[PDB]
Amino acid sequence: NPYMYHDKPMEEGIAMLQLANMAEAALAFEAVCQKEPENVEAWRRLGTTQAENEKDCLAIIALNHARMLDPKDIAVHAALAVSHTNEHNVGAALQSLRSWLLSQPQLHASLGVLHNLSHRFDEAAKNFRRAVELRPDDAHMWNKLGATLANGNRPQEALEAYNRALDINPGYVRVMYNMAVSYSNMAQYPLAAKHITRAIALQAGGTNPQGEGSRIATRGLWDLLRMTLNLMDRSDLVEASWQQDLTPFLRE
Amino acid sequence: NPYMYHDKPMEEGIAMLQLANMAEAALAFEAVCQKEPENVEAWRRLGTTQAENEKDCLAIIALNHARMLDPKDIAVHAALAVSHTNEHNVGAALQSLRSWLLSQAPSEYRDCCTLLYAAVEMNPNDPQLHASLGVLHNLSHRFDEAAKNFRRAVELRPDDAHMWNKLGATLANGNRPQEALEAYNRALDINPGYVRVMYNMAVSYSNMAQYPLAAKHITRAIALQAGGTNPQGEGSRIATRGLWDLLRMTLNLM
Amino acid sequence: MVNVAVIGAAGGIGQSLSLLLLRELPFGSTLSLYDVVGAPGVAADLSHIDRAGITVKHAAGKLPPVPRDPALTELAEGVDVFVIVAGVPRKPGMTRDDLFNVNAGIVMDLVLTCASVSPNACFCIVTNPVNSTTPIAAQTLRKIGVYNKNKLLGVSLLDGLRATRFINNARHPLVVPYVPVVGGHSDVTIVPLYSQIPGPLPDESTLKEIRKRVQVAGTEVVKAKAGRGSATLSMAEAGARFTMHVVKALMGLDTPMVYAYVDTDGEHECPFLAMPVVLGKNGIERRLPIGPITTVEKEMLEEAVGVVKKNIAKGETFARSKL
Amino acid sequence: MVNVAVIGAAGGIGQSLSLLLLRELPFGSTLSLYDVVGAPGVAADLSHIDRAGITVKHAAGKLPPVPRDPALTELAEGVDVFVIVAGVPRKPGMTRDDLFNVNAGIVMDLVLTCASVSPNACFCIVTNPVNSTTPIAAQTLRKIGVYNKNKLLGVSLLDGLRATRFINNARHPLVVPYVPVVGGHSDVTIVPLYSQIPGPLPDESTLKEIRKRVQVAGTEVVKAKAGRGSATLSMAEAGARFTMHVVKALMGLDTPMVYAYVDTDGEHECPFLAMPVVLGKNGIERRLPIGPITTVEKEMLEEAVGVVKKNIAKGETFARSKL
Amino acid sequence: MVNVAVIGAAGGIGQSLSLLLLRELPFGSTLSLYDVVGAPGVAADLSHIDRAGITVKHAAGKLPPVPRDPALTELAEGVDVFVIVAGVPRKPGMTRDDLFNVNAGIVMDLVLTCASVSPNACFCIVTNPVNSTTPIAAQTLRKIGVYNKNKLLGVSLLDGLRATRFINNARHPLVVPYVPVVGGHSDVTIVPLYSQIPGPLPDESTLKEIRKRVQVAGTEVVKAKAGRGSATLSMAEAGARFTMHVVKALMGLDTPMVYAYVDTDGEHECPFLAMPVVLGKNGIERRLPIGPITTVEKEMLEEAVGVVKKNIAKGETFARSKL
Amino acid sequence: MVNVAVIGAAGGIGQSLSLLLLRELPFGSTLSLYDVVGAPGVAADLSHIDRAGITVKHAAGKLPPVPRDPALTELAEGVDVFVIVAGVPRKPGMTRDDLFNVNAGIVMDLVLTCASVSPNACFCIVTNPVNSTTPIAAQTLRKIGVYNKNKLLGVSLLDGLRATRFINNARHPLVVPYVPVVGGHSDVTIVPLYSQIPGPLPDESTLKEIRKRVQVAGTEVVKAKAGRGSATLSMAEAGARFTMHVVKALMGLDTPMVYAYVDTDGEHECPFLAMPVVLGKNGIERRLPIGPITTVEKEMLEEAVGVVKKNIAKGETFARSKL
Repeated sequence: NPYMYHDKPMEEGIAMLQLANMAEAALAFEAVCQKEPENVEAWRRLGTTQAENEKDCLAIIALNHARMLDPKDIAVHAALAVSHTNEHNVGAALQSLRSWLLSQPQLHASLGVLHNLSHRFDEAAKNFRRAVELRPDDAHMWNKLGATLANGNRPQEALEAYNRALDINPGYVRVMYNMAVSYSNMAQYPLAAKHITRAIALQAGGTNPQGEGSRIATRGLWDLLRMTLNLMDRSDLVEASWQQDLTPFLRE
Repeated sequence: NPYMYHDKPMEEGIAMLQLANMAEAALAFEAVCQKEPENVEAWRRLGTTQAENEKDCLAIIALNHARMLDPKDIAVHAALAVSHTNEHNVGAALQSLRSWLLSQAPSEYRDCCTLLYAAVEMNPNDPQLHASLGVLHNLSHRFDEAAKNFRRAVELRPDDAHMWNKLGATLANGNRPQEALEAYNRALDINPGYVRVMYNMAVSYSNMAQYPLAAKHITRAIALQAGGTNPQGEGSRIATRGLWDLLRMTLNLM
Repeated sequence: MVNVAVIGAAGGIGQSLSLLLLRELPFGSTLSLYDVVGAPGVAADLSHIDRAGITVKHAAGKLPPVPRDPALTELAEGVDVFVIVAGVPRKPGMTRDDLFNVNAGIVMDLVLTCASVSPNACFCIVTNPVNSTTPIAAQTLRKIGVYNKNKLLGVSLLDGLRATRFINNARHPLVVPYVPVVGGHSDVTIVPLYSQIPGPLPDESTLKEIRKRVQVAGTEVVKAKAGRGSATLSMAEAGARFTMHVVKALMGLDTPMVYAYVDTDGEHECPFLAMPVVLGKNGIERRLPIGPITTVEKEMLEEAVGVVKKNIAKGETFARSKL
Repeated sequence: MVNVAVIGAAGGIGQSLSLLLLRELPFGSTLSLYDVVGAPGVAADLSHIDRAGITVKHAAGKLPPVPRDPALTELAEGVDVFVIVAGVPRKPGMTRDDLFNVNAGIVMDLVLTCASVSPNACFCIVTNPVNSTTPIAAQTLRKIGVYNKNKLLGVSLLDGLRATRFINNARHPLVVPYVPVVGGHSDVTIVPLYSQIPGPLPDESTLKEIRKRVQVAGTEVVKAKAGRGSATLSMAEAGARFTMHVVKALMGLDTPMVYAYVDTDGEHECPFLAMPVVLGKNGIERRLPIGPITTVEKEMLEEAVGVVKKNIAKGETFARSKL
Repeated sequence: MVNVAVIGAAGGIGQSLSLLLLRELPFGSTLSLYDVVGAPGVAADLSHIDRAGITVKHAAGKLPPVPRDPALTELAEGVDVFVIVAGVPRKPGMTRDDLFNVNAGIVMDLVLTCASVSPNACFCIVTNPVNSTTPIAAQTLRKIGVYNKNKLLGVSLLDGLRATRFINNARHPLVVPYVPVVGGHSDVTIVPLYSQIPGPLPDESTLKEIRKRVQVAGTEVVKAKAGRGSATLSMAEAGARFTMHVVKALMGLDTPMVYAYVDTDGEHECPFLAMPVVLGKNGIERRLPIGPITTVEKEMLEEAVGVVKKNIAKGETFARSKL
Repeated sequence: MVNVAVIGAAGGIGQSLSLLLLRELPFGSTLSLYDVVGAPGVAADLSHIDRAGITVKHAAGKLPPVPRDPALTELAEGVDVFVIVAGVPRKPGMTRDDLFNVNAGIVMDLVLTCASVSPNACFCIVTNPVNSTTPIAAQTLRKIGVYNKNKLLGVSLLDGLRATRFINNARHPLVVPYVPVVGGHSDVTIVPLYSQIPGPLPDESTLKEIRKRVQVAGTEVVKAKAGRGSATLSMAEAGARFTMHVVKALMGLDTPMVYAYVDTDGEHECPFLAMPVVLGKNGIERRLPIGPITTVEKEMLEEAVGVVKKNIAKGETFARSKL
C-alpha cells in the first residue's frame, strides 16, 4: 500500500492521545499535518506525538523544523532535550536547554534530564520524585521515574512506576520497552520476549501495514528482535526474524 | 665449410700449412674429415692446425674424435694436453698427458710430474718431453723453470716456430715482455703466419703501455683469425667474438 | 610500513604507553595519536625526542563528544594495529557494575568508527571491563559485516606478570620467565597453573594466599591510592609488551606463543576464554590445549567457566538505550 | 650494587621517569622513592612488574611541608645517587611566573638534609632554573662543610636531544648520534655548536633559524597546551639517559662523554658553564676544552657568558640572604 | 626474504665468518654455503645449533675445478648477497703480483657463474689484494651487461678498525667509536684522518708513529706467525660486521654510513677510492665528500692517489697470455 | 675486575672459542691466552679488533712438552675462569685406547700446574672424553689437598643444543628455548627429557627416532668429514655460552639454572651425573631433583647410570697410577 492518502481525524487523534495506541494516532497526526508542514503548531504536535512511539530519527527532524521558525515556544525547546539526551550531541542538548530557559513544572524535569545526560543517577531520580509529587499525572514523565532508575541497576523499584504509566495510556511504547529490558536483565528470557513481541505487534498493528508500513525508522525497531537470539537458537526462527512477520508462533 | 667443394683437399691442407695462414688449411682438413670420417691422420692434422690457429675449444673436439679413431696416436694425445691446459680442464689435461705417455689437486700433479721426470730421465734428449714438462710447469704456475725448459726446447731443434712462441708465453706471464718480444720476432722470422705470436706481442704491448701497437696487432690477429673468407668460416665465429671484445677492453684502456 | 594507532593518548595510561612504544618500535615505523583533549600536547611533546626513523603524526579531538568524528575517520587510513585504551579511569568508590555502561558505549562507538576504513587491521583491547567488553567488540564486528575470528585479543598479561613476580619472590634465587594463567580476567576467573612450571613448588596451602593475592591485587592497588585512581603504570607497561609482540609477529621477525583472551572454536564450550595461542604472519594460527591439570585447579577452572558464561551473556545482552 | 633514590616521585617528571628507570638498572639494584603525597600510590604500581633482582622501597612525606622531615632522613641511608626533581609548580595557572624563591627554598631545605647523612654521594639537578639553582646547591653544600667539585651534576641533555633531533630532521638519510651544545639551560643563553659534526652542513640562511628554534622550546610546547602544564615526557627521557650514564660510570663499566652544566675549576672567568666532560669512576675525571669555535657563534657564547654571570650572581645573592 | 651466500668455507677466513653470521642474522633468513671441498663438514657442523628460523643449504664442489661448476648453479639461485672470500692467502716467496695472477682468474669465473643466475644481487670482496681485484670483478661483470655501479662494494673496514683501536689505546680514557680512513688497502695507500675526531690530540711526534703503525700491521703479524697462517680471525670480524650493514640496508631497518672502498663515479680523479658512503634499500645512494684535510694528509693523499692509479692499471688490464 | 684464562687457544676449537669470548665479554675483563705452538701469533692477532678496556695477555711454551713449565705459572695469578680446550688431533687417534691415554696426561698436568698456585678459581673442562676426564680432574684436585665440590664444572650443554633444534624441526611452528638432558656425554649414555616440555608432544613412534638421532648425531658429522676433525664449531659455541654464563654468575648479575656434568652430594646414586643446578656468587648454590619422568625414560635411566658408573670406575682406576 504505497499510497499516502489518509483521512483527517485531528479531533479523533487529540482524543485518542490517552485512550488508544500511539501508532494509529501518529499516522493520523502525520496525515493531518502533511498538508502544510510549515506552521509551528503542526510541527510541534508532530514532535510531541512521535515522542511516545519510538521514531526519534524523524522526531528530531520535526522538532528541529519547528524550532528553526520560533525561538520562543516552550514545548519545542523542551522535547529536544530528552531525545538528544538519549542518543547523542551532549553539547547540543545543553545549548537547547539554555535556549529553553532563556525565553522567560518542567524545570525539575529539565534539571533531571540534564543530570541524566552526564551519567548521574540516584539523584536525578530524587529530583523527578520530588517533581512528580507536585503533579502526580502526565505519565510521559513517569517513564523517566523508572527509566533513569532502571539503568542505575535497581530493576525492582523501576517496575512499579511503569505500570502506573501503563494504565493512563497503553500506547506509550516506551514503558513496555523498559519493562522488557528490565525483565531481560534477570535471565528470565520469556518474560522479556513476550513483552517485546507484544510491543512490536501493538506498534505495528491496526492500520500500520497499510500506507507504506515500511517507514525507515521501523528498521531501528526490527533489530530489537535479535537481542535474545543467543537463547532462542533455533534455525527455524532466526531466519524468519529478518523479515519481521510475527505471524510464525504468533506470540503464543 | 668452403673446402667441401674440393674432392682432394688433403694436398691443399698439407701444402698451405707453411705458405699462408693455417685457418683455411684447417678447413681443408675439416673437408677431408667430413668426407673421410675414418682417417686418423686427417683428424690429427686438423687438431694440430686448430691448436696452431689458437682455437682450443674446437681442437679438443677434433682430437677427441681422432682419439676415438685411434687411441694410441702420438700427436693427437700431445696436442690434447696443451689445449686442455689452456682451457683449465685439468683432469682432461692429465688424461691426455697419461695417454701421450702411454701411446709411446696435489696428488694428481705429483703423479704427473713424477711420470714426466721418469720419462725425461730415460730420454734426456727429446724436445717433446721437455715441451710437456714446460706445459706442466705452466699448469703449476711456475713459469721461471718453464722458461728454461722451453729454452732447451728451442735449442735441440731450433728450426720451428711453435715452441719458440711457447718460451715467450712463459716470459709473457712473468711480466718480462721486452725480451720475449725479440724472441717473438725470432718466431715471426721462422714463420710469419703464426697468429699466436702476434697475440703474445699484443699482450706485450698492453703490458708495457703501447696502446697503438697493441690495438693494431689485435686487429691484425682478428683479421688473420677469420681465415680470409670469414663468411665461409665454421668455428671461427664461436670464440672470436671474445677476441673482438678483447679489442673493446683494449680501447677501454685508451 | 607498520603503523600502530593508539586510541586515547592524553589519559593517565595513554601517555605512558606512547612513551614506552616510542623506545622499542623498529626503524621506519609510525605512530598515530588521537584524543578528544590533549592531543596537541603529546603530539608536539614526543616529536622533540631523538629516535631516528620514527614519525609521529596525530589527530586533534573535537567539541564535546559526537559520534562518528571525522578526524578519527581520516586519521585511521593505512593502519595495521589498533590499541583501544580510551575509557573512564575509575569512579570514586563504585564497584565495576556501574562502570560497565560508559565504557561499553565508548568502545562500541570507537570500534564502529575505526573498523569502517581498515577492517584488515588487528584490534587489541586494553580497557578494563575486559570479559564483558570483548564480546561487545565481537558483536560490533559481526553487525558491521566484517569480522576475523583470528584477529581480536584481550590483554591479560598483567596477571601473569603478577603471578611470576610473586612466585619469584617466594622462591629466590630461582627464576622463571613465564607462568601460565587461564580463565577470564576480572576478579576470580583468573587461575594460575603453578603445577605446569619447572622447579619444585614449595608446599600446598602456601599457594592459596598467592592465588588470593593474584586476584585481589587490583583492589589492593586501588585501596593503596585511597580511591583516587587505578594502576596506571603496571597496566601501561604490559600493554606495550603485548603490542610489540603483535607487531613483531606481523612483521614476521618472530613467532611467539602468548596467553590471551580470544574466541574459542573446538575447545571449552565458552565462546571466549584466556587460552594459550601462537601468533604468526596472519593473526592466530594454532590454538593450544590447556594440558594436564590437577583437580584442585580443575574445580577452580570449572567455577571460572561458570562465571565467564554469565559475564559473556551480560556483555552480549547489554543493549541499553532505555529511551 | 647501587641504591638510586628519586626525590619527589609523584609528579609529571615523577612517575614517568621512575617507570623509565625501573626497566634499565642492572640486576641486583635497589630503588628508593619519596614525596610528600602519593608515595604509596606509585610504590604499589612498581611492586608488580615481572622483573626480578630489583627491590622497591618508599617513604611517606609529612604534611603540610615540614622542615627536616625525619622520614626522608631515615630513607636516605646507604644511598649512592640522588635525583632531585621534586618541587615543581608546572605553570600553576598564572601568566606571570615569578617567586622562584619558592623553588629555591624547597630545594635547599631537602638538599641540606640529604647531604647531612650522605656526604660523598653524587647529586643531579633537574629542577629549574638549573642555571641559578646549581650555584644555590653548591653554596648550601659549602655551608655544611662537605663539598666536592667533582660529584655535582646538572642536567642539560634535553637541549642536546632537541638540537640533534632538529638537525637530523633536515638531512636525510645521514644520521648523527649527538650534537654539542654549550652555554646555559635557558633562553638564548644556550648555543649549539654545529661546526663539529661530520658531513656537509646547510647554508647559514637555514642554519640561523634552526639555531633559533632550539632556543624556543618551552614556549613551543606550552602554546600548544593552552597554558595547562608544559613539556613533561622529554625531561623524563633526558633524566633517565643521564642517570643511566652516571650509574654505569660508578660501576666502572663505562667511561662515556657527557655535557654537564658544572663548575669550571680555573678555566673560564665564569665559575659555571656547560663544558663537555668524561665521567669515568669517582665522578668527573677530565674536563675538556671547547675546541675550535666559528666567529659567528663567538659573540653568541659571549652573550651566554654575560647572562650566566648575572644568573649566578642572583643565585648567590639570594642564597646569602638566607642562612 | 633475504639469502646470503659464502663462497669458500674451508679456510680460516670462511669458517669463522659463517659461524658469526649464523648466530646474528635476523629471523626467517636463509644461509647458503659453498666450497670445493669440506662443504659437508661445515654444513653438518652448523645444523646442530639451537637458533630457530635458520635454514642451511650447501652444495659441495668438484675435483680439478672445471669452469661453470654445476654445483654453483642451482645453489646460487634466489640469493641476495654474495661474499667472495675464496682464494689462497700469501705464501713464502710468491711476490705480490704473483698472488694477483693466482687470484684474478679464481675470482673471474666465480663471479661469472653468479652473475647470470641473479643480476640483482649485491657483491662483496674480502680477499687481498682487493685494491686490484675490485676492478677485475667490475670488468667481469661489465662484459655481460648487468653491471650496476650502486651494488658493488669492497670490504676494507679492517684498516679503520685498527686505527680506531690504536687511537683509543692512546688518548685513554677517551672512547671514540670510529676514525675516518681513505685510500686503498695497501701498505702506502691508506690515509687515516686524525684531524676530524672529537677531543684534543697528542704531540705531532707521537702521532707520526701512530700513523706509521697502521700501515704495516700485517707485516709484524706475518713476522709473528711466518710459519703457517697469518691473519684470519680479525679479517673475519670485519666481514660479518660489514655484511649485516648491507643486509639491514636491504631490509630497511638501518641506513648507516660506511667507509667501503667503492667506485667514486666522478667524485674524485681516481676511478676507485675509499670514501664515506651511505647505504640504502637499493645500495649506494649518496657519496659524502671527504671534507677538510690538514698539512701532512695532503701529501699522503697525493702519493696514495698515484700508487692506487698504478695498482688499478696493474689490475683491470689483465690478459692471461694463454701459452 | 674479572679474568678469563683460556688454555690451548691455538688449536681448532680454541680459535673460535677465543674469538667468540673476546668480542662480547663485558668491560674491564682480561683475556689470558696460552698454547704450545702458535700462541704468540693468535695473541697478536687478538689486539687489532676494537674494544673498550679489554686488555690481552699471553704466554708461550716450548716445542717439547715440559712438566710444570714456568711460562704457564707466569699467567696463573689473579685468574678465575679456566676454560680448557686442550686435546689431540683426531687422525692420530685411530684406536680409542690410545686417545684416552694421551688426553688424560695433558689434562692432569695442566690442571695440576694451574691449581698449584691459585686454588680458588673455577674450571670448565671442555676436552673430549668429559665423563672420563672430569673424574680425573676431581681426583687430582683431591690429591693436591684442596677441593671444592661447587667449584668444578664440565661442559655437557651441547646435547641441549642438539635436542632443541630437532624438536623445532619436527614440531612447527612451536618454538622452545631449552630441553633437559640427563646422563653422561657418551653417544648412547644420554636421555632427553621431552615429557617436561609444554605443548602437544608427537607420537612415540617418531619420538624413538628423534631420541635415536640425538644418540647418533655425533657420528654422521665425522663420517661426512672422512676422518678429519670432530665437530669443531658447535662445541666452541656451547663452551662459549656456558663459560659466559659462569662469568656472569660469578659477577653477580644473574642467578642461572643450568645443566652441567657435576658431582652429586647424595641427590642421586651416581657419584657424578648431569642434573640441573643453580649457580651464584660462589659457584653452584642449589641442586635440583630430576623430576617426574615417563616409563620409557624410566627404562633408559638404568643403562644410563650403569654405563656412567662404568666410565667413572675406569677413570678412577686409571687415576692413582701415575700421580
